[PDB]
Amino acid sequence: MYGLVNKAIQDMISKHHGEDTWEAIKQKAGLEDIDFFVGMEAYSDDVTYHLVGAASEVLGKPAEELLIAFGEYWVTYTSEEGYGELLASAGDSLPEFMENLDNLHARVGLSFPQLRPPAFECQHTSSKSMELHYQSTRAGLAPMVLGLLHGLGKRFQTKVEVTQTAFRETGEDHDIFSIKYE
Amino acid sequence: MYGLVNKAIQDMISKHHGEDTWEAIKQKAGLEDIDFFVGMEAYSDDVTYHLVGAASEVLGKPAEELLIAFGEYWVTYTSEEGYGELLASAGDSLPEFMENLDNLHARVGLSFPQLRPPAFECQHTSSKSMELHYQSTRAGLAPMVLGLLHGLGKRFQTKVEVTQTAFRETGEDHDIFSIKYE
Ligand code: HEM
Ligand code: HEM
Repeated sequence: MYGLVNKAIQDMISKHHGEDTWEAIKQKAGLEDIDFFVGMEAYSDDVTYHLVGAASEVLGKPAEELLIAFGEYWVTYTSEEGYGELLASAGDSLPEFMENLDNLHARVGLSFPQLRPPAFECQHTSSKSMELHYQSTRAGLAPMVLGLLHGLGKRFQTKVEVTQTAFRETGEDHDIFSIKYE
Repeated sequence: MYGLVNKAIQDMISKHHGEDTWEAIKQKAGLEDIDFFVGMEAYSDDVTYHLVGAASEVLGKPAEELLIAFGEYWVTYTSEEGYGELLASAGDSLPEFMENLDNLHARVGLSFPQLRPPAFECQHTSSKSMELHYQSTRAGLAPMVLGLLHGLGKRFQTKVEVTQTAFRETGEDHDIFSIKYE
């Protein structure tokens, strides 16, 4: 993935758990010789997976838990590190934002040519609920999607309840989320 | 399962969709010949499963979402229908409630002698997170647990973020959930 993602991981853990802890994760992940991640360069997905693993072993939290936290963190990070205008343009409510999400990533992909973005489709089942379908080239990011949804809930001062109802990991076609909102 | 569970399914579907909707579901489950469920009497699990599957078909929604909504409904149902004191005694917080859940189900077991309760163990990864291990004699109730946890979220005015990280339905030992909370 693009170094932006790894910068953001680094950023979250350094603020929440300090630099000594990050140094350890950096060491344990096998990236002692990398001074900094370059935001607009594309790294192997391995680098992100080894960071999450090393972070899980250092922090003693399951990877999937850190994915939830990093999903939420990513909504604040992107607003503050040069994509706040783009975020705001994607909508004024949780449901409008999710409808616009493929569009946002298309806009991102102009400037990030090696982007493998996620594919999102919304089924609106009421004015307070929807089914969100998530398709990806990558596995195991469903917990991150859950965190992102809660961050968008906080962003739009909106109560939100998310439950994953279909699991690629369990042999369904693709990840599906049932979402309820104010 | 004990009749209380099927009473609550009936009570949920009746309250949100009307008795004709329920009467349709009742019929297609093969349970035309049951006037009412006896709460403190044990039934075959078959009954609940047919009720879920019939209710899925009649309402036009996946069985998972019905288990999720029912899981939430149960926390409200138990408070009203004779187990509010017991609910209250089991805790002042979400993480405390889950630690007391096996003891709650043992207390229930005094009065319901053929209870096959769930087993829940908490591994607290921080003051705001846990790994919840759910063990059961039955398959397929994982979605209901998400619902239950959302009900407990509302009971205690607590924001809850849940992904399931391991699946009893596959070669893994039992269902695990990663949870973050206020
Ligand atoms: C300004 C806002 C955003 C920017 C600039 C952005 C950019 C990106 C970038 C660069 C990646 C890495 C893809 C790669 O390296 O191939 C990515 C991945 C992802 N983004 Fe965003 N994103 C934004 C907002 C969102 C939001 C709000 C969500 C909410 C669900 C979202 C969901 C994802 C997901 C799920 C992935 C993982 C890709 C996959 O499944 O394969 N993004 N995004
Ligand atoms: C407060 C009062 C409660 C009562 C009286 C109660 C009682 C019961 C009863 C009677 C059953 C059916 C088991 C059988 O028929 O063999 C059951 C099952 C179950 N209860 Fe509760 N319960 C309560 C609260 C909770 C809560 C708060 C949760 C939250 C997670 C929970 C989780 C479950 C689960 C998962 C099952 C399914 C059993 C299985 O996995 O095999 N219960 N409970």
